[PDB]
Amino acid sequence: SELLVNTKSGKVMGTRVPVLSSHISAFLGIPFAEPPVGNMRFRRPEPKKPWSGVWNASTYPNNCQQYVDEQFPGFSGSEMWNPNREMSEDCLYLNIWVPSPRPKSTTVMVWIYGGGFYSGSSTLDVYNGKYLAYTEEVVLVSLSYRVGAFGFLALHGSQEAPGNVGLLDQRMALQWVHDNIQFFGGDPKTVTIFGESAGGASVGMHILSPGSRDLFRRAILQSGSPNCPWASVSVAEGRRRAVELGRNLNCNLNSDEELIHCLREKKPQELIDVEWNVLPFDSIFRFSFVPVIDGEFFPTSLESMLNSGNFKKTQILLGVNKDEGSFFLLYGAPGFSKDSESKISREDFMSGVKLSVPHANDLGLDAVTLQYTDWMDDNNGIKNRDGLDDIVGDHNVICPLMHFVNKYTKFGNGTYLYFFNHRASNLVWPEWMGVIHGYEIEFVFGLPLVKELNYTAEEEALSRRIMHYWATFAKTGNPNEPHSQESKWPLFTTKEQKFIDLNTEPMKVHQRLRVQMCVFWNQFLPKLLNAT
Amino acid sequence: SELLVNTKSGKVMGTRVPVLSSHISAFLGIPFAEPPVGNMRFRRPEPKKPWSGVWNASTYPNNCQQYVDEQFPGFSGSEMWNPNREMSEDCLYLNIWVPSPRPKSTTVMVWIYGGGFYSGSSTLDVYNGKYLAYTEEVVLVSLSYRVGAFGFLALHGSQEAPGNVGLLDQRMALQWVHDNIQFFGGDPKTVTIFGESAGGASVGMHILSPGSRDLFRRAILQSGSPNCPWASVSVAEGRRRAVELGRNLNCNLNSDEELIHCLREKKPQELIDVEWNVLPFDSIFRFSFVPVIDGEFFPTSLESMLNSGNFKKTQILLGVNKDEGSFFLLYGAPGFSKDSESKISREDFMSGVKLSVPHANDLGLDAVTLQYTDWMDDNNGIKNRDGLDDIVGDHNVICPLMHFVNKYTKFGNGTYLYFFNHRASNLVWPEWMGVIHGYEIEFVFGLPLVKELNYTAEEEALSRRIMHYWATFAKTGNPNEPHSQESKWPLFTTKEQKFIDLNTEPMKVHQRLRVQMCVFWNQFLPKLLNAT
Ligand SMILES: *[C@@H]1O[C@H](CO)[C@@H](O[C@@H]2O[C@H](CO)[C@@H](O[C@@H]3O[C@H](CO)[C@@H](O)[C@H](O[C@H]4O[C@H](CO)[C@@H](O)[C@H](O)[C@@H]4O)[C@@H]3O)[C@H](O)[C@H]2NC(C)=O)[C@H](O)[C@H]1NC(C)=O
Ligand SMILES: *[C@@H]1O[C@H](CO)[C@@H](O[C@@H]2O[C@H](CO)[C@@H](O[C@@H]3O[C@H](CO)[C@@H](O)[C@H](O[C@H]4O[C@H](CO)[C@@H](O)[C@H](O)[C@@H]4O)[C@@H]3O)[C@H](O)[C@H]2NC(C)=O)[C@H](O)[C@H]1NC(C)=O
Ligand SMILES: N[C@@H](Cc1c[nH]c2ccccc12)C(=O)NCCCCCCNc1c2c(nc3cc(Cl)ccc13)CCCC2
Ligand SMILES: N[C@@H](Cc1c[nH]c2ccccc12)C(=O)NCCCCCCNc1c2c(nc3cc(Cl)ccc13)CCCC2
Ligand SMILES: *[C@@H]1O[C@H](CO[C@@H]2O[C@@H](C)[C@@H](O)[C@@H](O)[C@@H]2O)[C@@H](O)[C@H](O)[C@H]1NC(C)=O
Repeated sequence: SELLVNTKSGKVMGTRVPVLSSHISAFLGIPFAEPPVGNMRFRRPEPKKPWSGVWNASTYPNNCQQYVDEQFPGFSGSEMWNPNREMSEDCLYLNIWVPSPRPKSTTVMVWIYGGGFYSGSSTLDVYNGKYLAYTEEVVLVSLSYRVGAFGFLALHGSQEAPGNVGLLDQRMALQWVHDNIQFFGGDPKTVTIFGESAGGASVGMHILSPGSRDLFRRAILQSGSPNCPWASVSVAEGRRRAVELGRNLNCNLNSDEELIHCLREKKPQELIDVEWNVLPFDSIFRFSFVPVIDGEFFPTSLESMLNSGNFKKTQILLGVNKDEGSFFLLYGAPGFSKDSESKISREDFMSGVKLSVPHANDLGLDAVTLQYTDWMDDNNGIKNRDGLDDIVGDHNVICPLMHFVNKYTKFGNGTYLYFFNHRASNLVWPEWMGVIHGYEIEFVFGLPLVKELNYTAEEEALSRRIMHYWATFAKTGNPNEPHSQESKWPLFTTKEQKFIDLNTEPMKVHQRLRVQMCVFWNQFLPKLLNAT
Repeated sequence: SELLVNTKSGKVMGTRVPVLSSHISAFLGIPFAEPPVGNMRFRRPEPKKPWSGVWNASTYPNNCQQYVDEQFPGFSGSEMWNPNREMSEDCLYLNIWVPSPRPKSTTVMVWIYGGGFYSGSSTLDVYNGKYLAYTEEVVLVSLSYRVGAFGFLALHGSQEAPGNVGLLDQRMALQWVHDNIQFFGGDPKTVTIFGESAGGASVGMHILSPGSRDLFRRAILQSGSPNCPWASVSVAEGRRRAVELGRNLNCNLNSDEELIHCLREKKPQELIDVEWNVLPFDSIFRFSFVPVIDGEFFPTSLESMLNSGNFKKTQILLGVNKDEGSFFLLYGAPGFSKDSESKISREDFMSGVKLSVPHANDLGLDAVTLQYTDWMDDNNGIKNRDGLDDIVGDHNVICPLMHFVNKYTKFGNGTYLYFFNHRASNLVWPEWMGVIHGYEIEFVFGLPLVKELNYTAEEEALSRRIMHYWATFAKTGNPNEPHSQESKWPLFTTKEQKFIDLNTEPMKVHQRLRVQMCVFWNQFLPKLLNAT
């Protein structure tokens, strides 16, 4: 049968799924590691002990234990991101969508979910790999990994909670793909990893980590980069938070051995309930448990690694959305709300700024405010709203991504850069939020092809055009077809720094993506804070 | 006779001078103080001992001892600013242009020359008071004052060189006008002081100094303000330079009494020859001997005086030219020259910046460079040239003037603000220099009325229009005629900060003159340098 597959872990049985007047195969919830339960909460993952018999992979696995957004109960725009299955600590599985008939040795795409390292699910509707699998004849995998404290509690020195274990979950799934994807028609030497937000940063982290580089061929990074200020902490900061988490559960803090035991005794919701109370600053776009710079997974600081060329040299394709900041301002900044235009008083602007740049002193906060205020018109509430949207997006996503790109491009084998600025016609979030963190994903996964979802024709076109760039790039390391008669996404070079915007208009090429602001965030502001 | 006049100092005899198909009276070189020669070099001025007999005031007096520009020997554009009479330490005189027939009690305008407190002459062609006297039926006075070390060597504590004595020369001339101008038809209670550059700052200084406030009624400040960073130093900095000047003439530096004696023994050119070698920084738009903040002439710091309202409350009219920086860049910055377009390499830009902001550390220099560089286009030599022109103008003239205006306007009785941006059609300096420091003066003094000088008709019109604003303002404290049917120069208010541009176009009103840059120079940058 097309749906029975023998792998080095055991036989698996998939399921035939419909997709756009046709059908394909899917293998859902295949285990790649031992459950990380009990005395193994916080531990490195162990490889899954192989099974005799037939693993029923006809239905999605559990999502990992995570915080669940109840800010807009019922609202599709927010629930679409929440777990759609029972949560459990038993959650390390992957899902595979394979063309029909099964190919022999086609391109593989492995999706790594975002969600700030504290949430995410491999099983969400907007991550359904079938439209991509089917339209580009690729094998589309999506893995899962432990988020929150479960994935990222770091007590450096201990082996019981060494930190980074969620990145190790991802790595193990990548090992498994390397070792088994051929049984499904996949070419293990044309594996592309791709990801959004923390997934984007994850991908970049796998490019940096020596122990992950050999497991894949190329990378796509969407709206995330491993050097993002939210994406990692020092081992000391990790420790501080591990401990501080202890204190909120009246735990014994006298040794690592003592704390971890105490933390392992707790129910999962008891950890989720107090996870946000360990952040050292009142802040947005900061997350409690995240990768740590340990000297194991990351042998030195990211910045030193990037200067010296210590990373996988290959092709990458990456970029950003127009209004990355809006989602976090909505959820965490005073003045902003879903059902108004959220025009913003001076006073709430300055509140915004302090929240957006938490590590900054008063001189720093002034420098940021000077950069982003039109002083001819300092009480326009649209301008203050839009200016804060830009501050958050620039500081957290765009400028760090641009810094990664420029450093990568000195040593790599080709870089392709996009700026996604299309607001979907059927978006249910308000207009002021613009082109939002995460809303390119649905184009990448082909959802505008499903008539019932109410995209325009131009939007179906753009999705097809993007699915092709992604798949073609994953196949050849270039998103352009060889001699096509459409216009060419130029390569990004150190000298000229070209990129394209992705939307329904005729493709347009520009150069030096947000360079004015990024010189501020990447050169000036850091200098300013070092001196003071 | 119309040309014989009895004053409290003696009888004076003027001279009938032609002006535009008519004639008027002029009294040139009337002494207002004892020569400041010998044991009186560096001293407070003493009032001129009255004379019996008739003082021949038919010809211009000597100009004061000053440095003489030989950068462009023969070139009209530069020689027009140099002394046109024998220089001497005997130089404290004034000049008076009176309508024919002599009026009884008309408005008086007293001009104070600029030239960085180190040069200037009351007798230059471009300061000929006759066109104004005649066209607006005002009595136009122009005084003179000691520049350089002669005017400004400050050894606080000594009475032999107390500093500020050149400002005291101006004050004495103003005393004399107060006491005698009525004999010439002048109304001593409608005296307007007006000045450019250091003269502008002088005027503002007379508004601040309690001992000068009662001697005049209103003020016009052109491209200068008493808070300009070049316009004054502390008594310690004054001392340091007084001394350092000693050292360059192998003077005995053991006491004030010893140094001054030694400095009084020297010929004037011996002081001029080494005057520039005492500046503490390599710099432009900085001048060696300038007013000092002494607690006598200025009872406290300018900034504290301005916050507390300690100054003359009256009407003022003031403003700036478009390209104030260009003249100093030409004369003192590498890359810039008279006969090319002076496009400017990155490397010469950064040299520019260091020169323009001499008191600044490296973090400061970065902050300035960030503010003024288009990072999309960081090798456009026109943009780097123009950006440096703006840095110098903004930091030295515009932003300090704007800070003065906003502080004055909280406590004063009306403020009128202009932005002069007309490039004269017959300018002999190159185009890149733009609208240059000092080149509104010729409009204010009516030179575009003389056919032989080659102004267009539109330029004659603008000059008439400006002469009228100045004279009407000096007469009533408002530059507008009561019910005229031309458009009104609005008042500058704290709330709305309106100003007009002065040129050949239809008058246009705007608001918040260079406010983006001036928040940088007046708030951010000073904070930045205090913290570091
Ligand atoms: C991604 O990586 C691959 C390689 O890992 C890379 O392809 C390489 O491109 C260069 C282009 O310079 C090729 O180098 C040349 O190859 C020719 C033909 O064999 C040689 O004759 C060349 O030497 C002559 O010409 C040079 C002028 O170009 C002279 O400088 C020289 O003195 C000789 O006269 C030269 O070695 C190279 O062959 C390929 N390699 C492969 C495997 O194709 C590709 O460019 C990379 N892409 C990016 C975007 O970084
Ligand atoms: C694609 O576009 C179409 C057309 O624009 C769109 O169809 C709309 O879908 C919603 C489904 O949510 C329909 O709204 C419901 O209509 C019924 C009958 O009149 C009401 O009872 C419903 O109200 C209940 O639920 C509300 C919460 O939403 C409660 O507030 C309320 O108290 C009730 O319990 C509800 O309004 C809507 O009528 C259609 N419109 C049309 C013209 O068909 C479709 O959803 C789009 N598809 C996608 C996937 O977005
Ligand atoms: N946690 C609170 C504040 C808080 C602080 N302490 C707490 C204690 C208990 C409960 C809450 C708190 C807070 O500010 N949460 C913001 C994060 C909510 C998670 C939703 C993540 N889902 C999204 C995600 C993405 N985009 C989104 C866009 C919008 Cl418009 C909305 C949601 C998106 C893209 C990546 C995947 C997740
Ligand atoms: N003194 C040298 C450098 C120097 C340093 N050390 C020295 C030693 C000896 C000789 C020279 C030096 C220097 O940079 N000088 C610049 C000042 C020259 C004075 C001319 C002042 N005249 C002007 C003045 C004004 N505008 C001008 C516009 C232009 Cl384009 C040209 C001249 C203008 C307006 C106010 C009146 C004076
Ligand atoms: C495999 O399982 C399919 C769906 O599983 C569903 O959930 C599990 C936990 C059970 O409760 C099961 O009864 C549910 O159906 C079944 O539809 C399918 O029949 C099973 N197939 C095979 C080959 O065993």
